[PDB]
Amino acid sequence: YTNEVHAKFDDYDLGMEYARQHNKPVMLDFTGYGCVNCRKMELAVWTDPKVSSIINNDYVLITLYVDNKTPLTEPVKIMENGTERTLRTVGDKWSYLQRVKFGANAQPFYVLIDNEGNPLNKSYAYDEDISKYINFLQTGLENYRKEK
Amino acid sequence: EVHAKFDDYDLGMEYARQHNKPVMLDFTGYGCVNCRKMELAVWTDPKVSSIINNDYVLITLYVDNKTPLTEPVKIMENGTERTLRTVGDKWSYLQRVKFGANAQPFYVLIDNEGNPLNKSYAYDEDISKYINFLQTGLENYRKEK
Repeated sequence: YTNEVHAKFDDYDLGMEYARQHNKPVMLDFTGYGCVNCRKMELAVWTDPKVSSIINNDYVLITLYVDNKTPLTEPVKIMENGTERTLRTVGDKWSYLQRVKFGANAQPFYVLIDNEGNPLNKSYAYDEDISKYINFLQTGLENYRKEK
Repeated sequence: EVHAKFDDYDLGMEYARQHNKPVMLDFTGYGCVNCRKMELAVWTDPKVSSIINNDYVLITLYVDNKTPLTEPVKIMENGTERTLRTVGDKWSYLQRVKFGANAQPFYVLIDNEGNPLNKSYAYDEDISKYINFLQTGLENYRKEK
């Protein structure tokens, strides 16, 4: 018996498909290998037994590392206000999509979504308040359940 | 002639949403002879290539792509455990569970929410039928609108 959050997927498409088959909501965790505040969140909040259970049991966690160096199969040239940028790594890919889809470039950044990508709560960033985080998770969960 | 826009599903889908276009998924392979035959017999047609290049966002999903995933993924399927390790294993698997198909070439036309805009299309070298497939998908897209 050792209650700690287990990161399910790093891959968005496969995580979304698993969640869909298992009728679970998804938590997107935009994070970084060297992200100080992500790690502070992990140690101060994720280690709480109630938070850990909810994330492990009720959500499909997808950890999106914005500093992941894994090469993209081929590079992708994008236009972002207002010049060319070449996306080369998985990390570049996720930094870019966080900005264009959620209007944020910060980590930690948590987004609760349903199986069609609709947000289930407002986003949560860095805040070590355990009960506020629990409210954030339970609210998303109930908004998900109210879809069915 | 037909210029392949994206290999990456998520970035291709976001570009298509930003540009208000439907998406064509092309399940294919580097070593896929029937994919090459289909490209040579049908994509070389001026009207086909014009529709693909101007009206769709093409996403080429190579099922034999060896690029490693960030970390392997264990999957349960029908109903046995398998470990996916490369981008190609990912797209092979997703082709099966999402579209009920395991062969290439396989084409799916989808809207920006991922809803299919037509029956999918497999290997058939009929230019007219392929034009009809594309135009129908395009007509269906423009109707949600």
